[PDB]
Amino acid sequence: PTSLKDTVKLHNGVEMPWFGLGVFKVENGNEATESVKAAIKNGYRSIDTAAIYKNEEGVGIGIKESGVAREELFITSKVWNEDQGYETTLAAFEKSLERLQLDYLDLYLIHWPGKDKYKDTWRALEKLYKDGKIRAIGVSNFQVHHLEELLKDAEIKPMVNQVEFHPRLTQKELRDYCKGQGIQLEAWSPLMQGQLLDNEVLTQIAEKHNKSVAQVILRWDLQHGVVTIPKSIKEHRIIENADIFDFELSQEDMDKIDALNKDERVGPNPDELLF
Amino acid sequence: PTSLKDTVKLHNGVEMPWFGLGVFKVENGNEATESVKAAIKNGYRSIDTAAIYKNEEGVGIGIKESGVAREELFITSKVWNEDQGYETTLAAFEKSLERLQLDYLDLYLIHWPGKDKYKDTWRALEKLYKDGKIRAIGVSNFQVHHLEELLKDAEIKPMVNQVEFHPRLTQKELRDYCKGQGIQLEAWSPLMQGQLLDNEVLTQIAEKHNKSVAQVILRWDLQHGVVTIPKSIKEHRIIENADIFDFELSQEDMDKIDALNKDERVGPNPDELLF
Ligand SMILES: NC(=O)C1=CN([C@@H]2O[C@H](COP(=O)(O)OP(=O)(O)OC[C@H]3O[C@@H](n4cnc5c(N)ncnc54)[C@H](OP(=O)(O)O)[C@@H]3O)[C@@H](O)[C@H]2O)C=CC1
Ligand SMILES: NC(=O)C1=CN([C@@H]2O[C@H](COP(=O)(O)OP(=O)(O)OC[C@H]3O[C@@H](n4cnc5c(N)ncnc54)[C@H](OP(=O)(O)O)[C@@H]3O)[C@@H](O)[C@H]2O)C=CC1
Repeated sequence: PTSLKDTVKLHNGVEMPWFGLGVFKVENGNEATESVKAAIKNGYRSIDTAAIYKNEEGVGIGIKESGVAREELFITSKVWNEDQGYETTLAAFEKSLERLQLDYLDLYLIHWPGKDKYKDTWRALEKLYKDGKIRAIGVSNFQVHHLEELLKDAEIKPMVNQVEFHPRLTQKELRDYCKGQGIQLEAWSPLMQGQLLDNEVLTQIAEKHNKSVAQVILRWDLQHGVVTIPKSIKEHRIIENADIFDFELSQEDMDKIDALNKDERVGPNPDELLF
Repeated sequence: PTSLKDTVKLHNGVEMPWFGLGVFKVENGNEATESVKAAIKNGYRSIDTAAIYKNEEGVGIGIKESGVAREELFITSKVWNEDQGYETTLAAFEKSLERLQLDYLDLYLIHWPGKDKYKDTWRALEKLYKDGKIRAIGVSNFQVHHLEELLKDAEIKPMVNQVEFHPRLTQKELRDYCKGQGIQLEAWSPLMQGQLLDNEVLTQIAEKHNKSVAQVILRWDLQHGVVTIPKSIKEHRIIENADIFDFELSQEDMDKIDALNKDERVGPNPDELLF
């Protein structure tokens, strides 16, 4: 990828922008509205939200007050754990549309696997897909197991798997499984919620390039072929974060970053989050 | 208790109405606002919401629109999982106050224990309690061990433990432990989210008494000395639900209902939901 507009093709030929804005822990109304606006105005073409983020309304208002045609925009949201099941997901989806002021979503993800209800929730996604309400359907926080089990009974293969991904948790096993299945990986907490931006191995590599630690990580994502969705509520970081198409990491750098892995999570394990 | 006004004394001498409005899955603004003031217009003096419900603004609005004195109302909210940690709990609590339009909460709860972050989530509750911004502090979906564990380092013991409780799930053990610890049990999902309203055994007992199953269940919560907070978005259900003070269940009835128990949940198990 050479710019912000750049796209990855999903197994159904839907072009998902390689880069995005996540809006988790961002507050409803103006914070979310302004962040969405600032990102779009600076060229982001991809927003990632969730029902549980509480901010679909402010995101939906950013989109509109943004000034870019809806169809040039790729909007994602997720069904929450509590609405899992066939009928309750259908209904959960429509509430997301209505808060978002959208007629369709570009991606809709199951938030978490959990225990029992995700196969029926998938059936619900598939139907919305067929009804033409969602352009792409996918999954979030799924292990190779869940995916194996999903696939027994799926009519549509998931297009995206959005998992926590960063130097500290590099997802080697799931990456190989997912690329072999034409399921695109997407990185959540790509910045490890900020916890890596003092990392000395990363700061030496940022130094060399004249870049921030956040940029390096973000470029590392791109060179591994993982869609990314960093979050910020500060406009200069939103710009700082997209400013990565003017340098590359060498194989040398890439492996060093990879040598940071502790298989280490700052958010829930999908195998421990059971409802 | 003999009326809607009736209260239980928590171990710090705070008086919590036995009966409340639960507001889970009720929509922000008009729906919330209207639910609340229909309840208050009919004598309810306790409302239970949470940060993660995201009707806290419509609740606060309905509180003020009802016209009743702050001091006569009992408002409960909860710190969500995503925001546990000492600093984030203080912050998350100021957010609940702000959008509730309250100066203090009557009760603030740890929503779920999870895995790691509850003990110092608690330190944050305690601090706010000493700053006199919360009249009572407590906990939700804690098991005997979470509580043993909390108590090893607490300066203040939980005054309320809010857990899922209904004939399918009669929380026998946990009730003995809280009773002995001076920790007030409170029932969430009291009607099992509507699942039992059609139960055969509760039906013959309702019929005999000239009440609905929902009332029978509700009277059963009280005769067990559990605070209860049924949810309805329908003003007639709200009124019905509180109309439980003019009849009583015998020892036969109580034991019959009790015998329903299947250790059966409609919501997550606290021991499984591991964030
Ligand atoms: N599918 C799922 O279950 C999950 C999905 N996600 C998705 O992933 C997205 C991003 O992950 P997220 O958890 O938000 O965290 P990130 O890893 O992207 O990091 C965000 C934190 O780092 C800071 N930060 C961002 N940019 C910079 C910068 N360049 N320099 C210094 N600090 C910076 C931010 O502060 P500040 O805002 O002040 O700038 C913020 O506090 C979420 O918004 C969400 O959409 C996240 C968790 C789970
Ligand atoms: N701490 C925690 O994790 C949790 C806390 N809670 C709290 O407890 C409260 C209880 O709500 P919840 O537990 O979800 O639901 P309940 O067990 O109170 O029952 C809610 C369901 O019963 C329905 N209902 C159907 N018929 C009747 C009737 N005949 N009379 C009265 N109600 C009827 C309501 O429909 P309708 O509204 O359309 O009338 C709704 O679908 C919550 O609202 C929340 O405050 C809930 C869950 C977890």
